[PDB]
Amino acid sequence: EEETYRLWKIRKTIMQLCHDRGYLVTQDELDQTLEEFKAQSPRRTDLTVLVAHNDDPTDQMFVFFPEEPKVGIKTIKVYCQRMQEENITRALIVVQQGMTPSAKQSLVDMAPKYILEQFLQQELLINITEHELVPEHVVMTKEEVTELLARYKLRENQLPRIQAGDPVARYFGIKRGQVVKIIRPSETAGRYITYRLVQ
Amino acid sequence: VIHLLLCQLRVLEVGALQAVYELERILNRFIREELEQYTTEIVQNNLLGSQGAHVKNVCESKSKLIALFWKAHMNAKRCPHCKTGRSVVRKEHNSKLTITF
Amino acid sequence: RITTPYMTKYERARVLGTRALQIAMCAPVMVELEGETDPLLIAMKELKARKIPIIIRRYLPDGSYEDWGVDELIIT
DNA sequence: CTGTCCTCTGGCGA
DNA sequence: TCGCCAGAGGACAGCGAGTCAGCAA
RNA sequence: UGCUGACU
Repeated sequence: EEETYRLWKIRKTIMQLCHDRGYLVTQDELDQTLEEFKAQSPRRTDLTVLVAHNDDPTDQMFVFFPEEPKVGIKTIKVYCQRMQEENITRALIVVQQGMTPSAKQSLVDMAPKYILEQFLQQELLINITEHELVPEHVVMTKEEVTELLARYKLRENQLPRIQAGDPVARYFGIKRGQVVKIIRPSETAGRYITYRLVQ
Repeated sequence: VIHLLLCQLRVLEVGALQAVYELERILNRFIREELEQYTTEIVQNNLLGSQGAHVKNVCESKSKLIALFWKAHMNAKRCPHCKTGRSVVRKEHNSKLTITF
Repeated sequence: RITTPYMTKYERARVLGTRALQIAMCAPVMVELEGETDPLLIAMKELKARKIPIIIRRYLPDGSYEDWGVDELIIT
């Protein structure tokens, strides 16, 4: 019954990850304890969640928990079919051992039609975003980046870079070309604000 | 690889830095006509940036691209069009290059 | 119009240097010198009286510039 | 002297 | 059946400033 | 130009 503890931690972390992306999540899911998780729900196909977005109610996300410890191209297709038929665009695949290396470039191959993304199970046992040293990241909107570049007379290159595989760019699901504001809690100035272009 | 790198260089010359990964993904999802349309669209809509291309983060990308090319794609290989075109140049100490039969 | 109103120390140094190199090349002194042979003392005397017709052209990192008057600049 | 960088280098399932 | 994770050694290139002298090739 | 000494 440690499998259940792992399932509960991963589900709580994914609920927090979905709330930080701006999806409609209730307080109970974010404050759900183990005794009630196991009360509700055992399997790995009824842990799949489907969440809606604050705006764009059609824009929803779908979280998978594949059974195969090493997901492959066929496993990816089997529920890319589910997504294509239910009419969703985004997904999130929590894998237990990894993805066979061809799969990673397949997930990338699926054009903005159906954009997927993978997360290891050991990466979700804790919320890195809740570490002391990790600042708060905020994906800037297309109209705030323009005002930033205009205030500092900048170009989008010539800005600090954040890797597209950064453990906190993968969590906040930030695509390439997006600028993220970062609020460092500084011992010197309190709440220093920086900006990083995702690339 | 030849055409991908050609287009990536064409876009780097003007500074466009997202075009690099965009071209690579356009390729993998798919050759010259597929890539040259996007690359010309970039180089046209993003010109006026030949003076704003001599910045760090634009030199690192070109450095990495050309280094990876010279490091991974210039090894002796059986020839594509004629299967027996490995006239193995193999250079001894400087001032010496030896082709075989 | 958006940069600091005061005169940085580097600007004071360069303005004094240039005014002194001008005075030394036989330029008219608008400060009524009183027996001093140093052009740098004369340049300081002029800076204190707010008589220096020079235009500090502050350059921003993208080429854009702002032209300030040495008179319209708070000397600390 | 010590470090990275560099250049290979043959070895099991897809 | 060899591509990429692993795995090996080989090569290069750096090694604080600034002074004064003599002797000799 | 190099090798020997030498100074902080």
